Amino acid sequence: TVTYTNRVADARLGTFSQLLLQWKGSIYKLLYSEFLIFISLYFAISLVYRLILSESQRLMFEKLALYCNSYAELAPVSAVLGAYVSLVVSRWWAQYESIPWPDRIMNLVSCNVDGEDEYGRLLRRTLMRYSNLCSVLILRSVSTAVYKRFPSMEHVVRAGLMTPEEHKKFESLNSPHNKFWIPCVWFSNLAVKARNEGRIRDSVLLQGILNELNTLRSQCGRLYGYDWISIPLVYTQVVTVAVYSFFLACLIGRQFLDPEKAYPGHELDLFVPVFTFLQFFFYAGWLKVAEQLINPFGEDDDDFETNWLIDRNLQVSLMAVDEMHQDLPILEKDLYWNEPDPQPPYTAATAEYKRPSFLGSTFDIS
Amino acid sequence: TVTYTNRVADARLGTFSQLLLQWKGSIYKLLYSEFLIFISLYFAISLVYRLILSESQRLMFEKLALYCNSYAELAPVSAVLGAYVSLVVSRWWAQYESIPWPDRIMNLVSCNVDGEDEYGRLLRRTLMRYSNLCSVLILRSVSTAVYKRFPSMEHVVRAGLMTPEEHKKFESLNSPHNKFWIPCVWFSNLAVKARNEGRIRDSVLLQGILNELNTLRSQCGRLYGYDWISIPLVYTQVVTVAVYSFFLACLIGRQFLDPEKAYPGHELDLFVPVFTFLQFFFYAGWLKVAEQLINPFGEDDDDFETNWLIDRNLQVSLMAVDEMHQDLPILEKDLYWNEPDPQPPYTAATAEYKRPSFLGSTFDIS
Amino acid sequence: QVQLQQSGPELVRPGASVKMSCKASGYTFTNYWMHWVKQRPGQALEWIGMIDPSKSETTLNQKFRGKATLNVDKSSNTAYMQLSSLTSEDSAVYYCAREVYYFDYWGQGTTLTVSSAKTTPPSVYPLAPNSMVTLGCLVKGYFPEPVTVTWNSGSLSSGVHTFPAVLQSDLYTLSSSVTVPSSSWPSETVTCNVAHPASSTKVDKKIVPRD
Amino acid sequence: DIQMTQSPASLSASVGETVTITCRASENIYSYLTWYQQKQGKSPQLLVYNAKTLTEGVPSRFSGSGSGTQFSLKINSLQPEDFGGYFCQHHYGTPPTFGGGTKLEVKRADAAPTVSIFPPSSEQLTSGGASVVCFLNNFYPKDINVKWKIDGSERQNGVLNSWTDQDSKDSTYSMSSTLTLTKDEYERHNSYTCEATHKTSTSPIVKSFNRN
Ligand SMILES: [Ca+2]
Ligand SMILES: [Ca+2]
Ligand SMILES: [Ca+2]
Ligand SMILES: [Cl-]
Ligand SMILES: [Cl-]
Ligand SMILES: [Cl-]
Ligand SMILES: [Cl-]
Ligand SMILES: [Cl-]
Ligand SMILES: [Cl-]
Ligand SMILES: [K+]
Ligand SMILES: [K+]
Repeated sequence: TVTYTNRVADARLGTFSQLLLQWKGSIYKLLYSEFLIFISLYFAISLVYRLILSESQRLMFEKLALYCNSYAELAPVSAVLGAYVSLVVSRWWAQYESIPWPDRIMNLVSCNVDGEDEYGRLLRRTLMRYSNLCSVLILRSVSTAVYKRFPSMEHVVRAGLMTPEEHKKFESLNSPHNKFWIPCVWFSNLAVKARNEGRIRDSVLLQGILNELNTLRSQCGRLYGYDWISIPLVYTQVVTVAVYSFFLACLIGRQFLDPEKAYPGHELDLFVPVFTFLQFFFYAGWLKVAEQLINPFGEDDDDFETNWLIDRNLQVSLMAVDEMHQDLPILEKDLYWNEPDPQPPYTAATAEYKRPSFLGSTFDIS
Repeated sequence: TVTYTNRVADARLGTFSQLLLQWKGSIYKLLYSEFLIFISLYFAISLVYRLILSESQRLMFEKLALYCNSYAELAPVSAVLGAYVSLVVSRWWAQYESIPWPDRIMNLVSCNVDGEDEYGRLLRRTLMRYSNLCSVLILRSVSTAVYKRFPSMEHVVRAGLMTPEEHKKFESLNSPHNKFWIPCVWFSNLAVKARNEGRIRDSVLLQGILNELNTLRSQCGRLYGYDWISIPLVYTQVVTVAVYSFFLACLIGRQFLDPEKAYPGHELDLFVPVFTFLQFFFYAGWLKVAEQLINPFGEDDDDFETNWLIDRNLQVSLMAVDEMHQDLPILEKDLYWNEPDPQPPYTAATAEYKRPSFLGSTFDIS
Repeated sequence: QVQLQQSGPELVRPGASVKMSCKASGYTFTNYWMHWVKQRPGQALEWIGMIDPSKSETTLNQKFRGKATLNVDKSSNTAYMQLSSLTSEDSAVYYCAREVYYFDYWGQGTTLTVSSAKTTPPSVYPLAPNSMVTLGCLVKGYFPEPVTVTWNSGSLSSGVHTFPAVLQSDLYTLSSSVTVPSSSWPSETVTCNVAHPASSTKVDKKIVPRD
Repeated sequence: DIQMTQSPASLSASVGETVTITCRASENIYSYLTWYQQKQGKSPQLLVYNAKTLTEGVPSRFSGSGSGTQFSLKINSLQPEDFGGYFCQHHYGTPPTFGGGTKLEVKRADAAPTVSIFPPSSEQLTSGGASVVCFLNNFYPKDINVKWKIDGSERQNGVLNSWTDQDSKDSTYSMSSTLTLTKDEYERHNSYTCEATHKTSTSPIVKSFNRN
């Protein structure tokens, strides 16, 4: 979604440094408001101490700052943050791999639903649409980016993802629960009806198509599960309390105390707590990692591009089962027909990558 | 169960702060009693020191508090807690994915058990009910929320999940072990009988239905396993001893000592140990994460909604194999019949999400 | 059936603020984004902004940033728009439309007028002088819009031209002509009837031939 | 912002004809364009959406086409209802800007203005003001020019004009000019003439009245 994969292809001098100059989906964009509030609260307190407090009050503030500073301990925050962010990152990738792709069903329906006639075409196209509908229905239930594009079931129809008859049949089936599973049932029924009409040869081929459907259903179920079963609220609150406890301590503890009083650890007054602000970016940015990926179907810069996926799948799906049904290129002899050990060429820039075969660690390289 | 998924969809200013104001399934609700006992014991000790102890006794208490305080070290608590809570969270999600869903069998039974006559209807409905019964039986064995709804096998019958004849057959089979596996055997026998009566064409389609059944059986087994094999008691005791050792140290060590005596580290008397209480919420709340998820089938706010699942599955199951058997909508040409590269519309709010196709990192974006 | 019923026409003084409504019915309120369009004579339709009924998320037009405010009432299924620091240019027709990849249902409209003129009753003056003689009525110095002009309490309809009112020194003025056969006049008594609901004024002035 | 340029500003045709309105996008808007029909005073109505698809009520005689930056509405076999306002709107992003509009008027045969000048009413003269009205009903085309002359001298200060919409019965236009004076200045002069210039003739159709 914010892909920088090609920039970090090689481990060169500025592979990671270069990324510090990027704004989209960056730490700066996510921390902006929070940082300013921290900056303000800090320098506000700083001025109250330097310009308002009396000599006697300053001594209390200095004793208060030493107290707060002794409780700004990152080690317990690092523990709970690391674990929590790891859990979030784990679910984040699991949810991505749970985004259903038509390609596996697409391959079967395109080759195993017979007929080069309008009905065979309508049959294959309708089968794929029942799959894509099973997906769009669940995606608009879990993704705010998708829902804002399909806020009502009418949007789904007008967008060409569901026919008005299907919508009528949809409404006809009385159920109080999410009907995303409906198209998945129609598919199995339509696949069976297609087999009875002689459009699907064996039952082996029919069950094979039904299996890939069930897999797609399991994908939609995983998406529903992650949307329904949030990370337990108490856990989320714990990590925010821990993080905020630290920044609360820093707000006062990290104040630059009187250099003259010569407090151990506070010999220099720089006015601006460089390393404390650098610690803020670290931990507040680390918390923002979880903050952003805890729901990867939202509208964040790094949240999944679910609407593009819907578009890509629609186009490719129908194209593979319609224009490509039993439609192949001209079979030719391959360029290596009489060559048992082909030696495909290399460009000038890639010849260093033509390597001898790795036979195994045990063999002597001679 | 306590779903806040939509609140945390985007990483905005108060994405996580807002959650600190929620009570249901919160850290406050789970820590309430414990926190009060801690608060009390602390201020009780505090008053004994300030108002009761003699000048000589106060000197011993101050020496005792310095001793206790040197042993309130979270680093070992963070270590064992993080690992233990990680284990609990792991089992927590594994148990959720082990809750059986009818949808995969539902799809096969609905399309592959032939007959639009009362027997075909009774056959399909009875097959699904054998699945839902295999589940309800195991759920009421592992979930206290479900058991309190089906405390006796009579409740199961009166609720319409098992017929009185089935209950008779159930009792007729003499076995000292949990019979949750019985309906799963009936299903396989009824599915075979259905095939012999000609209601199931091939054995390929029959084995396909038998496989999804076996899968559901493995799900019920996983639920039984997690209920039977608790996290080893010794491990659970270790983490509570470690946590309690810390709070025991804090009770005395974190007391505000005499400022006049000028003990290094105790220069300021605030009466209320703000950061120690913030540490209590952190660690006691962190332990409550494990405390709540160690048995996700209980009656906690964040424990799974097993009774709703049973209701939803019952409704959807029967509906898909009865009202939807070979019942499809009117096949129409799709809105993109003559459009090879469809461009589904976008709402005003979602047009920014219409992106160009991602071809790969290696390709030049031009 | 989908129906968007907006509030009635409004009249405010420059600098004040106004808040018009739009009550939707016949469809799930929260599943369709509500838009607001400004319609001024001679200019093109201006998009003010939109609102997401569910979460009350507003998205305004940069051109209306400080002038317009949007919010809804999910309970009453009505949407609202507030215009502040009203000037003479904020006078126009305001619509509310439903979006479904398009604006398929609009409201009747809310006409907003901004002027510092108080309600004034219309002064009806008769206009009297070859086969068909032309007569007319002159409605001057009234405010605010509109006024209903009929001849013989509506019975004489055909052959009438009521011209659009104009603004003359913060007061409206309009004309109304009627042509009848010279045989029917002054033979048949002819009298125009001017209705001014804003002041509850109902005047009838029979056009007597010149003396 | 995306700029919607609509043309022609107004098209004139008669029943049975086939017209074509054109909207052009500042930048690629794919098939995200809608066509609305709005009759003076009423709220607009959806005709075509998604550039080609007709809505519910729309009759087969309406059809849309185009994609990218060039779109067009085509109304073949016109009807009496099809006369009025027509505008477009893009639906690719925010803000969804609208088109300039197109006034579809009826075309007929040219016609001369029936000028009728009226002197100030006695009820008005006693009120302290004097207004000389001059009507110019049922003509064509919409173009017209009215001039006032108080005692031969040209009069331009104090005149207020008002035109009407093309009549839905005879397809002709109308306007009314009103010269307003003070009761003092009105009785210091004799003749109040109302000269009208049109394309129906070379000589201005003048109608006056004298204070004598
Ligand atoms: Ca690399
Ligand atoms: Ca997110
Ligand atoms: Ca529990
Ligand atoms: Cl530390
Ligand atoms: Cl599933
Ligand atoms: Cl610092
Ligand atoms: Cl430690
Ligand atoms: Cl098993
Ligand atoms: Cl403390
Ligand atoms: K580097
Ligand atoms: K925050």
